[PDB]
Amino acid sequence: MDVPLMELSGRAPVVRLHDIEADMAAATDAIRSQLTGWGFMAAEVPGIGERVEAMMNEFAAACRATGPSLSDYAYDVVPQLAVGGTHGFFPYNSEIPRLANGVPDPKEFIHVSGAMIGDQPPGAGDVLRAFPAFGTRAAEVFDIAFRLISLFGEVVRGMMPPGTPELDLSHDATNLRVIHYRDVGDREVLAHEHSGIQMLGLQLPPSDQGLQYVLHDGTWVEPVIAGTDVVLCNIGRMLTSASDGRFRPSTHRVHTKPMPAGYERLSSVLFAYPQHKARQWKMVDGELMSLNATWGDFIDSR
Ligand SMILES: [Cl-]
Ligand SMILES: [Fe+2]
Repeated sequence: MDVPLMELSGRAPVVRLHDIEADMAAATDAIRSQLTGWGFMAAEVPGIGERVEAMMNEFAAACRATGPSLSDYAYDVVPQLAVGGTHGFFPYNSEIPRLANGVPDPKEFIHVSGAMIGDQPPGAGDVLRAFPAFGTRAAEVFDIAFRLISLFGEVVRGMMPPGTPELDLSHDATNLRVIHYRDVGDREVLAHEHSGIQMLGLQLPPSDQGLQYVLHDGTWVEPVIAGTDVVLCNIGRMLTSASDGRFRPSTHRVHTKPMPAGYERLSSVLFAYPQHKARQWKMVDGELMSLNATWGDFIDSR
């Protein structure tokens, strides 16, 4: 094939959730080598695959439900933070599609923010009350993902100059995206090459192969992650900026093969953000430069 498989199961460092700090400390030298060698990071987290599979299966069931209805919790009827991104359900619109950088987006998806988990603003939690099986599992997977991604952030911070501050990822600003690809038709590409705007992304094991990453030399590879306990950690463009371009964004894409009549591909990813209101910073010429612009301004800039 043009794109080789990249085996990680039995190869990436093992990080037990009941043991996450000690195991991330032990894994740190290997994870640094991944970021340097590949441009993205990986850990095997025993048991995470079945927790994520269960959560995504409840999301799929919530997408098919005829009362309550996930469409009743579309982002345009969900209370939104005054300062923040948009949480709630993003329906697939077959007449005027949502565009991902100009390209129709073949999915319906939900953003479960740390704010939403806490019912912030009041009523944002309504979807988690309407679909409690999903809601409990989404909060479970959000929390596991936020603990893992926070410790990947410490690995990256550790590689940067002394004086690099804590990334200070914001629980409430951080979003778990849960995806149900649909209306795929003859598409081979579900998502063209891109990176996340935010600090870090944590790719949880998807239902199907097809997520691909580019290596430093421009070689595209396909991590073996479907059905696994492997998580991938992505550099987002806020950290590329904070690092003065040392760590490029972990550019990736999603391809697929033909699958049965409306076979349900599912995927979930944690997007970790700092506080929108907080000032930017960058490590420039070996030490911290404080910026006037905020992390919110960074997002608005694009
Ligand atoms: Cl992304
Ligand atoms: Fe992505």
